[PDB]
Amino acid sequence: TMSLGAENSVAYSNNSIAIPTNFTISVTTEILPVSMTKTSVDCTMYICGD
Amino acid sequence: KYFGGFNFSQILPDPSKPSKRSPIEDLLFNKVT
Ligand SMILES: *[C@@H]1O[C@H](CO)[C@@H](O)[C@H](O)[C@H]1NC(C)=O
Ligand SMILES: *[C@@H]1O[C@H](CO)[C@@H](O)[C@H](O)[C@H]1NC(C)=O
Ligand SMILES: *[C@@H]1O[C@H](CO)[C@@H](O)[C@H](O)[C@H]1NC(C)=O
Repeated sequence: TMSLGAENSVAYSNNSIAIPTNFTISVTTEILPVSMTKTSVDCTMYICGD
Repeated sequence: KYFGGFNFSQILPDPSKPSKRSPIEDLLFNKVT
């Protein structure tokens, strides 16, 4: 059975808060298609050539 | 489950039922077939 990730139970109370004390710069990558291969088909040479 | 006064019982999953789904999810799954 595939796992859905880790299991973390964050503590919730009416008086406690979590403040971050440091930070990090994350350079992620995202790939996105823009164009494709333009294809021109010849009708006669494909249906019956020569 | 005391979040200041907001009652999320209708959206939180119910562990008593065998299918751990919210009370709204039960109606959402019992009306679309
Ligand atoms: C936080 O909520 C719990 C549950 O109602 C309560 O027992 C406790 O006294 C509350 N604490 C504060 C700081 O209000
Ligand atoms: C913050 O993290 C960096 C490593 O990413 C560390 O060199 C630096 O000492 C940390 N600073 C603090 C505020 O703890
Ligand atoms: C949450 O709402 C349900 C339905 O109205 C109710 O039975 C339940 O007592 C409520 N719980 C709280 C924490 O008030």
